[PDB]
Amino acid sequence: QLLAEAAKHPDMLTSVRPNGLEDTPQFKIDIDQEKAQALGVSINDINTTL
Amino acid sequence: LKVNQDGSRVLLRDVAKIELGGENYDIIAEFNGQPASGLGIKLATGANAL
Repeated sequence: QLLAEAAKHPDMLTSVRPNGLEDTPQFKIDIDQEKAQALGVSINDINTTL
Repeated sequence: LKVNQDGSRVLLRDVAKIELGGENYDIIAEFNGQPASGLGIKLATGANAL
């Protein structure tokens, strides 16, 4: 919103841009604790291996 | 926390109450009888109080 408002003032502000990176896709892994416990595999071992 | 032979699941809510509470309950402050908090600020050595 601030960037758009600044862009709406070309005669006072120029090239108002973010000094940072935008959000990007990420690969989320949901480990089911119930399933891991049922199959006899520790969460610590899973996380360490990954 | 545990899986029973029946197939039921023991959760942390079953054996305990989960709350958002002070790290320690030692100090409690009142201002004119009303609940309050505060910061007691001690000046650094060789610094100007003003």
